[PDB]
Amino acid sequence: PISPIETVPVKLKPGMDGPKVKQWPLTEEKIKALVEICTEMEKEGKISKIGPENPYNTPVFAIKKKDSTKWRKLVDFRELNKRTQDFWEVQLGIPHPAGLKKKKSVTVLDVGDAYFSVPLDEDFRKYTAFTIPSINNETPGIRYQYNVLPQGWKGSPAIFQSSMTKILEPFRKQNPDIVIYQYMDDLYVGSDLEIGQHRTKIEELRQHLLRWGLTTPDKKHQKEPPFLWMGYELHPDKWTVQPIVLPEKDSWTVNDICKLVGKLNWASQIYPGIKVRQLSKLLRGTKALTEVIPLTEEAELELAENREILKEPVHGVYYDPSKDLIAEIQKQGQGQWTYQIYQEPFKNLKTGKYARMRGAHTNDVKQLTEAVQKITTESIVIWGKTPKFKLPIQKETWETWWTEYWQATWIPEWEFVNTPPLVKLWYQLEKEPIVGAETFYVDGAANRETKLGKAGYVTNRGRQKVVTLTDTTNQKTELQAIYLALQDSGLEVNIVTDSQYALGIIQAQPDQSESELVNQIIEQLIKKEKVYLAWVPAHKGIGGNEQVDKLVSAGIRK
Amino acid sequence: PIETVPVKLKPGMDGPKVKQWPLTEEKIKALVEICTEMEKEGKISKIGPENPYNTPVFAIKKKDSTKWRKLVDFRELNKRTHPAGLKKKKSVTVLDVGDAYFSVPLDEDFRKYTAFTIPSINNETPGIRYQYNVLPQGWKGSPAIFQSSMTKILEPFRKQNPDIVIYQYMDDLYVGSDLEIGQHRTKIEELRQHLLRWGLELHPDKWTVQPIVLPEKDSWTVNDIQKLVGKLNWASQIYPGIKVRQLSKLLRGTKALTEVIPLTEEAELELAENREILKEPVHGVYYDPSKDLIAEIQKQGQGQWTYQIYQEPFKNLKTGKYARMRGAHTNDVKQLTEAVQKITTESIVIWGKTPKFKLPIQKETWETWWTEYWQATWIPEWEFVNTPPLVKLWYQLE
DNA sequence: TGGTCGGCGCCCGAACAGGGACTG
DNA sequence: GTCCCTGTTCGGGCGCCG
Ligand SMILES: C#C[C@]1(COP(=O)(O)OP(=O)(O)OP(=O)(O)O)O[C@@H](n2cnc3c(N)nc(F)nc32)C[C@@H]1O
Ligand SMILES: [Mg+2]
Ligand SMILES: [Mg+2]
Ligand SMILES: [Mg+2]
Repeated sequence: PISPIETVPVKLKPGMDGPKVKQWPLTEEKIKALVEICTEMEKEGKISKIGPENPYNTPVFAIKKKDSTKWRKLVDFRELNKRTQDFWEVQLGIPHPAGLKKKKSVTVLDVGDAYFSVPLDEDFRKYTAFTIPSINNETPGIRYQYNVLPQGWKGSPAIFQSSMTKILEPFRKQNPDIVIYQYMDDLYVGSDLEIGQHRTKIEELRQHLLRWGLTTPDKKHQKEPPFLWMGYELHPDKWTVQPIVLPEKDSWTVNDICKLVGKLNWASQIYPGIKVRQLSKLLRGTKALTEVIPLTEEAELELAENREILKEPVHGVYYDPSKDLIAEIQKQGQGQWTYQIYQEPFKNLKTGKYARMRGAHTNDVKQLTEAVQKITTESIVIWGKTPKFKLPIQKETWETWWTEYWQATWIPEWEFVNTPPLVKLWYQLEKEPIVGAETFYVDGAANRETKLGKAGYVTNRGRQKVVTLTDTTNQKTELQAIYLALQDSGLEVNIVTDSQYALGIIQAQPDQSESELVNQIIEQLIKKEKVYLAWVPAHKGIGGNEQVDKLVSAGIRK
Repeated sequence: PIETVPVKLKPGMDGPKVKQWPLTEEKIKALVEICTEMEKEGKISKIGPENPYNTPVFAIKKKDSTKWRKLVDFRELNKRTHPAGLKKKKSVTVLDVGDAYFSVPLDEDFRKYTAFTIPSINNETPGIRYQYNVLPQGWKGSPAIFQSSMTKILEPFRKQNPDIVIYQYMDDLYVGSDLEIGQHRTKIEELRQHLLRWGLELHPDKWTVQPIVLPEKDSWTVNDIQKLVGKLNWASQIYPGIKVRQLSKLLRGTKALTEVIPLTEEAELELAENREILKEPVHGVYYDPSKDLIAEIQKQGQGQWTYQIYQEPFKNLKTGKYARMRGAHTNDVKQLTEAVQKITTESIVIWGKTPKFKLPIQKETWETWWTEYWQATWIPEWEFVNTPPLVKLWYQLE
């Protein structure tokens, strides 16, 4: 039937008119499916025949459903969607099985022809006009308009989701202790009742939905575990993801890598140790999806170990609010991290990974802090609270970092776990000048027009050196000067620079960088035993900054 | 019953479309309980997705009370929509009079801009949206529309107490007096009883400024002088009287950083004269109400936080510091949130306007935990900056 | 054979904004 | 002012769900 719920008023954008796009040719098989669907929908009032008074039209087509026996009538409303008013989407995320609490009885069911049971605003119906061809000159094409929500329209998802919430509201108020996970028309229903009293409440819910014009066919009424729900399999005390099949080509394209990484990210929710850094790097600079791409040694090796992880059996458990939430983080290389969220040891609620690269220069302590923040926000969504953390970093290492770091950084309740590789700072800058260390006054300078530059130093012990550079910038020359002082100095060195740019980068103690020059500097800093970096204002006659400035400016400035 | 006042937006500006951020279970349960009672009393009404606007919402629980306070982040809508003696009172109490706005209806054509969404745990349910039917708490237009009704309520209390200044900002009522502690609290309770007939702790005297200070040493190294010269060179942008000529010539040559340098007579007096210039007030700094107040904060470590309030570069209206516990369980984010609330409160008392903060913190770090320590009814605007360790050094202390 | 819609996730590049250094 | 460098945001493709 059609729901007696009130329609949602919808307008077009100002100064806009309905679409006028002609139907494209369709397969005879699809035409036979469309006429069978539309003759039935017209009898039920879900669509209405229109005449020449309706000047609009929009192409339609059909695809197979998940059942593969039935067809889904779709409309290419791309033109009408551009001209329809904006909506605020009420769907804020996707429910996860790890957030489900243990229930005594469980039911999963689905609404039959869900969109086609919610009425559409009467003033908007004319814009949904469409035409269906048939046998030529034996019966011409029939034109219809929608009286219900069409599949393909921009406003249909949010209107159905809001309407479904209003429909369930009286039942939820009457039964506050029966959890109904509502994703589109798909309902997960759980109770703490015996199976007999539970099924009677399910019939109350089915009668309630029927009163609001929503059928629940027994074909999609799951009554026994495992329950197929949202791409998972729900067992009484565990859950698993439906089988994931990775593509197995010998010649990968951009589109092939996209679907490969996409399924890997989807698998990482329960499969631990998934890495996609080397596979995602192959997508840089690409243009079209048809671009065939050769796999590198690291990318070929990354896919191999991912395939071995997927062969092992894995599952998750359900959430118990009487226990604590624990998130343990493991480090992989190249800015990659994986984590396992659990309440009891070796009983994962879910897993995940974090590999986002923030900033041109960073270290393992920053990335760990960023992963903690991502898991914290994710945990608040799924469970409504913050987990306790198990991090592979010493308490002393963290104390050193946030003591000297100029930004405010904080990690919630956590403890140390000895699971290598451990997160540590690879070098520390001195707070005071080093007695008995040679003092380097470094400076760089570059010409904006010719792109020529010079970098060099002068030392209190009489040494000086200038290095010429090509196709450089003023910032690169200042970094080149610091790099030069690190190369020609001993294990302990004092460096004075006038560049706060280079000072701020080095003071953050990065261990990785997009700049190869910065990486070369990092490798030098790690090998040193003591480094003191100080800053002086440029062009103020301060020695020996004045001496080195006069050295590197000659021939590129003034 | 009561006649409504038409309210509109600024020309060429649409309503707010800000997404709702994740909320903990206790906040969601508090918001659901609050919204049901607000809906039962006609203060809010359910809306659908055809309303394209949205404003984030959350809740705060004050220290020792099971009461929750609904907070709507209306600062995006506010952008699109002074008693000088207040900072001279011994005690100033802040009263939350936000509930008084629920007695005045809101313009019907403006209600669609107050839309907000209550999320659900683990996305069990789509977001459930509401809009306001009365004057919402935390909205710019609420104190302005209620201004005429607020003066009628406070008229007898203000006449009976002329030496008590009552200033209103957002949902807050600032009441300052020179009375003794005890007599002040008794007078505040009289005001609360005065507000109940209709229905339905600060010390600005102790607020101080943190001036720029120079180190005092008996032995100076090349490194000490270089750090001092750089600090004075930056300070000359604020105090043009600062000179560094005699201190710079001590650094002639290419010397080691740990070499001890004796201060000459001229350089010794130049340092002493610079200390006196830093004590003088900043010249030519006039408050501009048409411009925004800018507040920069620097983390100094050991629970120390310095801040400056200005509208133009190097034109500081106030420079202060904020010290807290120096233990091992220090929460940098919690301290930073307490700092911005105190700085905003001082800006409201002194100028009657909230400043725009440059916060030294990652965007993700702040948005994750800042609502867990918020206690005010207003929310200032802020941006996130990668602060250079230079300005941090200039406001350091020994 | 495709070819529709919304949500969330991922990673990528384009197009910003903000601040320091520079020319004469 | 320009040039450089670094930051965030938006939209594009794919994945997953209905
Ligand atoms: C609400 C809702 C539903 C439910 O999806 P279903 O798979 O359940 O198809 P039904 O319309 O409900 O018909 P049924 O086979 O169940 O009797 O999500 C929407 N939906 C599902 N799949 C698509 C799709 N590929 N495209 C669009 F635009 N909408 C879809 C529309 C549909 O009505
Ligand atoms: Mg269905
Ligand atoms: Mg479904
Ligand atoms: Mg220089």
